[PDB]
Amino acid sequence: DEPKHQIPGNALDNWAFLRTYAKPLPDMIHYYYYVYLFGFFFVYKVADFPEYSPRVLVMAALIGSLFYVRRDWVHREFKDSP
Amino acid sequence: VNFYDAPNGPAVEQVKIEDEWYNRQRTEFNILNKQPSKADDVFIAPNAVVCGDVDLYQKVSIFFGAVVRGDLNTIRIGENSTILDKAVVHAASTSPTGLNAATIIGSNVTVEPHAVLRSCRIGDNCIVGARSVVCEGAIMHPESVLAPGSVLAPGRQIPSGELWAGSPAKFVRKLTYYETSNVIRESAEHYYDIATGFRNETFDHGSAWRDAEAYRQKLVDYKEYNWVNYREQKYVMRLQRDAAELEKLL
Amino acid sequence: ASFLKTIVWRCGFAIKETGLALETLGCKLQGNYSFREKCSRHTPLTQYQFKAPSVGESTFVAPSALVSGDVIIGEKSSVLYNAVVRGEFKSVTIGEGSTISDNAYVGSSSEFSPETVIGSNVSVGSGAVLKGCTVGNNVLIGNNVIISEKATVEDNTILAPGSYVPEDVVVKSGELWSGSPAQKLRNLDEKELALFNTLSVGATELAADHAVIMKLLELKQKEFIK
Amino acid sequence: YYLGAKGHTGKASAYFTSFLATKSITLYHAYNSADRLMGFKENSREVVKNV
Amino acid sequence: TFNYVIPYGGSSSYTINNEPVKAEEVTVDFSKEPSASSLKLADKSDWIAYTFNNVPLMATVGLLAGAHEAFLHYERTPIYGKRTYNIIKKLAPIVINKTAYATLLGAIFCATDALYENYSGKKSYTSGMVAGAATGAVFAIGRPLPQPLVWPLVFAAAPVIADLFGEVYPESMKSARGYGTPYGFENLDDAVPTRNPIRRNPHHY
Amino acid sequence: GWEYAGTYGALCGMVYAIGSNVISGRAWFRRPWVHVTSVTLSYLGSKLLDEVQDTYYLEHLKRVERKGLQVTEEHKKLFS
Amino acid sequence: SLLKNYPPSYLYPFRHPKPEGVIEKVLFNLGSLFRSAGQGMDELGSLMLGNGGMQESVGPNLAYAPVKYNPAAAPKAGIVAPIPASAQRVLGVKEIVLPSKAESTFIAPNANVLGDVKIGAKSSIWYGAVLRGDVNSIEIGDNTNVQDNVTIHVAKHSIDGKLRNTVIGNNVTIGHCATIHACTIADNVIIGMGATVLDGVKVESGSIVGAGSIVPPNTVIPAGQVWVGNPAKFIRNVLPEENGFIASSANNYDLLGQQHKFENSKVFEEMLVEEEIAKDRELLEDKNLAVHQLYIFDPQTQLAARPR
Ligand SMILES: CCCCCCCCCCCCCCCCCC(=O)OC[C@H](COP(=O)([O-])OCC(O)COP(=O)([O-])OC[C@@H](COC(=O)CCCCCCCCCCCCCCCCC)OC(=O)CCCCCCCCCCCCCCCCC)OC(=O)CCCCCCCCCCCCCCCCC
Ligand SMILES: CCCCCCCCCCCCCCCCCC(=O)OC[C@H](COP(=O)([O-])OCC(O)COP(=O)([O-])OC[C@@H](COC(=O)CCCCCCCCCCCCCCCCC)OC(=O)CCCCCCCCCCCCCCCCC)OC(=O)CCCCCCCCCCCCCCCCC
Ligand SMILES: CCCCCCCCCCCCCCCCCC(=O)OC[C@H](COP(=O)([O-])OCC(O)COP(=O)([O-])OC[C@@H](COC(=O)CCCCCCCCCCCCCCCCC)OC(=O)CCCCCCCCCCCCCCCCC)OC(=O)CCCCCCCCCCCCCCCCC
Ligand SMILES: CCCCCCCCCCCCCCCCCC(=O)O[C@@H](COC(=O)CCCCCCCCCCCCCCC)COP(=O)(O)OCC[N+](C)(C)C
Ligand SMILES: CCCCCCCCCCCCCCCCCCCC(=O)O[C@H](COC(=O)CCCCCCCCCCCCCC)COP(=O)(O)OCCN
Repeated sequence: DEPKHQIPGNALDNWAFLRTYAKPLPDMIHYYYYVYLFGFFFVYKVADFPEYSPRVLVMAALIGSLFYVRRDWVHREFKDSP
Repeated sequence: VNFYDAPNGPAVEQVKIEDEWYNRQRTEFNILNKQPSKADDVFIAPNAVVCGDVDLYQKVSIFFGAVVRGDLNTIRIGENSTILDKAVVHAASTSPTGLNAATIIGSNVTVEPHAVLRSCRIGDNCIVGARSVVCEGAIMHPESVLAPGSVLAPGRQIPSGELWAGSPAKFVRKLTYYETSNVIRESAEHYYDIATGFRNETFDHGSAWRDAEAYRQKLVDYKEYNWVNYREQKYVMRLQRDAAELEKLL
Repeated sequence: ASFLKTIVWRCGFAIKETGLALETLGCKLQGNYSFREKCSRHTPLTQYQFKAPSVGESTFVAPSALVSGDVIIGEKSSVLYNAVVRGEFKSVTIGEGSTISDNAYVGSSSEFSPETVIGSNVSVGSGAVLKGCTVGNNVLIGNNVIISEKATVEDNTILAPGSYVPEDVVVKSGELWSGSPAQKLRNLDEKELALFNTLSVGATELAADHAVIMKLLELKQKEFIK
Repeated sequence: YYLGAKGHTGKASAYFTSFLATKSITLYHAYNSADRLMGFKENSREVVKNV
Repeated sequence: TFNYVIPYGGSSSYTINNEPVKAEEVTVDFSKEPSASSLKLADKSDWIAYTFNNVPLMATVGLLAGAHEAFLHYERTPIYGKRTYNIIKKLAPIVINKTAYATLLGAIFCATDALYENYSGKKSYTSGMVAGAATGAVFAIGRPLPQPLVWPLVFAAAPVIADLFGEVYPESMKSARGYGTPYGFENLDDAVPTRNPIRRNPHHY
Repeated sequence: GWEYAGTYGALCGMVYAIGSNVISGRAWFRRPWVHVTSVTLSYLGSKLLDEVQDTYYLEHLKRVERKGLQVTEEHKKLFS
Repeated sequence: SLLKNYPPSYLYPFRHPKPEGVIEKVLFNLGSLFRSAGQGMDELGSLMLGNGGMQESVGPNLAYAPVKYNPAAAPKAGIVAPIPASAQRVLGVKEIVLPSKAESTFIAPNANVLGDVKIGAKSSIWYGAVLRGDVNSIEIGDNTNVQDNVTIHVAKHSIDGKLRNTVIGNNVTIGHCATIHACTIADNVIIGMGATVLDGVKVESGSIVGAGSIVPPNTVIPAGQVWVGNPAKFIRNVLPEENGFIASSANNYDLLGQQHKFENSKVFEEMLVEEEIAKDRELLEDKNLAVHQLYIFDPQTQLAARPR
């Protein structure tokens, strides 16, 4: 026997939390199609954007990073409900 | 006699042992659908015989006189495991215990000369002594040693970190930390060095084929040598066998 | 020195390897593929680098036997069929009149093995495993006896079949030993004491007959080759 | 020949490869000579040889 | 120096100065000067005008983030099953709230920056740090204990990075050329150019 | 250019032969013919790479002189 | 087969037919020069290599090997055969005893069977087994399996008249690495792996001798008993199902011997052809190859069987 890390939580509760990731998985082409199209149009529009201060650009990048939701997070938490 | 459903086909010409004028034994050869697999650094002695579904991992050494027959079931020899002289490793079709009957040998396992292993699980860093018999379904757990002249009866177990001896093998002493950590691995490394040496002075096609080539050339010069399309003959023999099997009434 | 001998061996081996490769290339150009033959490449007297088995004139070494490394075999000794005598790592010495029987292993190939010494009129049984041990004159070893490293067998002794000799265990003269832990059973009676030389000479006679037959086999092979 | 013998067709591969490479290099040389005649490339030997 | 007796490096006389000498005889520039739109947006005189000019960036970023999340939800909803609830009623709050909160954070940042620069009267690191600190404080109003500290620090650190590598870095290394003679060392005998290298034209995309 | 290119190439041919033997599980001395071939081809290749580098160095010097870089005779000596 | 235009090198990989084109003839002569130069370089290298020169030769076939015939002691199990006349004027032996085996018997090329050995049909002598009948006869019955590295030995009867021949009955299994000296084994007996059976031992039918057990000399193991130990002692009686195991082991090793005999008995040219069969089987595993669109290949021999 060896000293081991204590695992917080009950075994069955943690397994139940992990089982909430087993949901119908959409194929990634649907996201990719829209991202490609809107990205092409976006790159066309960017050349017309006004020149922004570097400070504002960095703050916008920080806000976007904070606001970005990982695709797995929506996967676990999605409910087909109002 | 002739296996007509053999993977490479039936044998067009079969020669009797009386008619052989030289030893034609192959150190690695295929028994029907079962093919032995070997790594680049695996040493098989010229005397040694390896047949059947035997998988040889990297740094496996098969020394002189050892027979590893993988005809009934699968044999796996782990990394840096050495089968020493005249030691037989064989596999049973079924095991008495009811578990898998394959002969699985772990890493850094030294099987000392004339030791017989049949359908046993040998754990990593184990030593089987000289003239030690491990029977079907017997499992040696890792870091265990069987003393020379000892028998593990079918379905028996040797626990880890223990030295076992006797014809009804019994516990003798607990192996020390230094032993299990170093010496068992070191023996396999030493025999790997010996086998590496033997490999380094081995030619790819040693000059023993010249003697048979002399006879073949003499036959060619005297016009008795015959050119046989074995592929076509195999095809024709299989066709004839199928036609006859259709014709038969009983 | 040893380094000079190693360099000489490497140079000669490179030359021989290149010569064999060129011969194989010539065979490939001619369309002959006999070099691909997987036949028994076993040699009864193999050498490891410059260490080669020294062998006597009256000795019989079986074709299936393997005498490997620097093994000195004295006159009127016999290594019988499928017997493995390994002396690469440490040398092995066999005395006059000594017999190594079928399927017997005598070697000094473990890392810490002492040099194996076998005395005169010593018969090793069929199946016995001898590793790094000293055996004295006129000793009868059983069929399946295991003798471990550094163990010593004194003169005029018989080891019963199946006995295992632990290391640093001295088997004393005029005695009979047996058991997985070898222990003295009885003192040898006079008849067994006299029997040793008769056994050795009978083995020598049998070896001479086998040598005649082996020569017959070699002539039959010569007829095919030439 | 060396590559085709690995596929048991040495002679045909040898002739095909010879014809192929010879045709390509001959066209390269002819293009260079035509450029020399057109005056694009150096032509002192050409003008001397054929006035 | 490479010795243990006298100090390493060297010193330059402050009294002695070296006359500037041109890196090349004729200077051709492929770097375009700032546009009037860039100077307009950078102008922080009127804090309301500065805020309203620079918020469209923040609103855009919030709209992309909300669109990403809303599409992740939409992709999951089943077309084959008819749904009792209205999908856009579910999805519109996502995008609208993300965009609004992003715009609010960017507005606090820009307004505090302009107000501090006007009150201080100087362009400094401190304006960006204070605007970021306020924005990160607004980010962590009701959040658990580490976050009241970490978000003001991160949001303040971001303008420091922007100032350090967007303004100080370019201005520190304007003189260094890479061709001809080293900027400090013109006495050394290196090949002197008639014209500077033009590795690319002024861009127009 | 480099004055030690050929020696380097021969040593690197040795590197090829020995490494190829070691990767395949063979000892360094195995397949002796590969050693000679590797050494000779690697030496020739290292030389050829050096002349190629020198030639394009000189082409760049000609181009920059045409463009207006006032290279001196000593600077012209730097490019062989 | 479907096609008859296959290249001759493809049809005869072991030895290409005589060169017919000029280029082929030149290649043949160049190969001859290369062969001679390579042999010369081989000998020069062998000089440096020292005593032995790492020379290699073909080994004799000892699976069917003779022993000197004794006019006093006539052969009992094996047959006696004359030897070639030239060997007669060299060696001087008139006749030599040869082993006697049935056609169904499988003897491994590694195994050494010598002299007075009679082996029955469907019996198998496996790899490394040494069967010496130089002094006295050895008899092995039908469906009897002498496994790997087994040594069977005999001695002379001597003044007492004690029978020192080795008689092994039918359906007998001798385990790997077992040593059997001049003993008698009855039918349907399993000898364990590593077991030593000494002189005078009679093992009755239906018995099992345990692995690594030395049965003492002149000991009778009675029928239907299991004996194990260094001084082999009785432990239990054979269970009724264990008898069916004894028979099943004998039959399974008969099938095993048939397979191994089939593999070993192929000639070289057939073995090399089969190696090429395996190789182009591996190359033809890709089913998107152009040739697969052309033809369907026979599975056992990858020859074009029918067009696709
Ligand atoms: C209707 C269609 C739906 C889409 C709508 C939009 C359609 C597109 C329109 C136009 C698209 C072009 C512009 C969009 C952005 C370009 C990205 C893209 O297209 O790639 C294809 C991408 C899919 O590609 P993929 O290969 O399948 O996914 C790879 C991932 O592994 C995906 O797997 P994952 O999601 O499971 O894993 C995500 C992972 C992936 O990693 C990333 O996201 C990398 C993003 C890093 C920044 C990207 C470079 C930023 C430079 C911006 C340049 C402009 C400003 C210039 C100056 C800025 C200086 C930095 O990141 C994370 O783990 C989560 C954190 C996210 C940011 C991580 C950085 C955190 C820093 C904050 C520190 C604070 C913490 C302190 C406390 C910590 C305590 C210890 O599609 C999109 O994601 C587009 C979604 C649009 C939402 C973006 C929202 C803001 C956009 C602008 C802000 C820029 C910041 C970027 C945020 C994250 C963007 C991914
Ligand atoms: C560094 C900075 C970086 C900057 C840029 C770097 C540059 C980048 C590029 C550089 C790339 C370098 C790295 C790649 C290296 C290339 C790879 C490589 O090493 O070879 C791979 C390749 C791999 O061979 P492998 O591993 O066995 O696999 C092929 C299989 O066999 C497959 O079997 P196969 O069916 O395909 O068989 C075809 C082939 C493959 O077959 C073989 O390879 C089997 C072996 C060939 C026969 C043995 C060669 C006999 C001469 C070898 C000398 C070794 C000396 C050592 C022992 C000393 C003995 C006294 O057969 C051939 O050898 C074709 C060549 C024909 C020549 C055959 C020999 C002619 C007779 C000798 C001519 C002259 C004799 C004078 C003196 C002779 C005694 C010293 O090696 C060869 O194919 C060898 C071809 C040449 C044989 C050596 C001939 C040398 C001439 C004798 C030495 C005289 C002095 C040399 C100067 C004067 C020249 C005349
Ligand atoms: C002309 C007359 C002749 C005179 C002689 C003059 C000839 C000149 C030199 C020729 C000598 C032959 C060169 C050796 C060839 C084979 C070397 C080798 O296989 O390595 C291990 C090999 C022994 O390994 P092994 O037990 O036989 O088993 C290897 C198995 O294949 C795989 O075993 P494993 O699967 O268990 O892998 C376990 C692995 C654990 O896994 C790892 O750690 C992998 C890590 C990735 C690589 C390591 C990254 C760091 C390496 C730093 C370089 C070391 C030098 C540091 C000096 C700073 C240089 C800037 O541990 C190791 O393998 C050993 C760890 C330390 C060795 C790492 C150094 C190897 C660098 C690359 C080797 C060259 C391969 C060329 C390929 C040729 C065509 C195939 O050699 C050694 O005994 C020690 C390495 C000797 C290093 C010399 C190689 C030169 C590299 C320096 C770069 C400088 C540029 C090259 C210029 C060279 C002079 C012109
Ligand atoms: C030394 C100069 C003269 C060399 C003589 C050759 C000149 C003949 C004209 C050129 C023909 C091709 C040259 C041979 C190169 C490779 C040929 C080849 O692959 O060799 C063998 C097999 O491949 C090999 O063995 C590898 C050999 C590699 C090269 C080794 C020879 C090196 C010298 C030859 C080339 C030197 C230059 C040729 C003239 C410029 C071919 O097998 P097969 O197709 O079955 O033909 C043999 C005919 N038959 C079996 C029926 C007898
Ligand atoms: C990679 C650098 C990122 C900084 C990491 C610091 C630790 C992160 C913690 C987050 C805290 C927010 C960031 C604050 C760092 C700035 C240092 C404060 C010093 C300070 O207040 O002076 C200002 C100038 O320093 C400045 O603002 C410019 C100094 C540049 C920061 C230090 C650069 C080296 C630090 C690297 C440490 C190791 C790297 C590992 C992160 C004012 O100046 P003023 O002009 O406004 O005068 C005032 C007239 N009103």
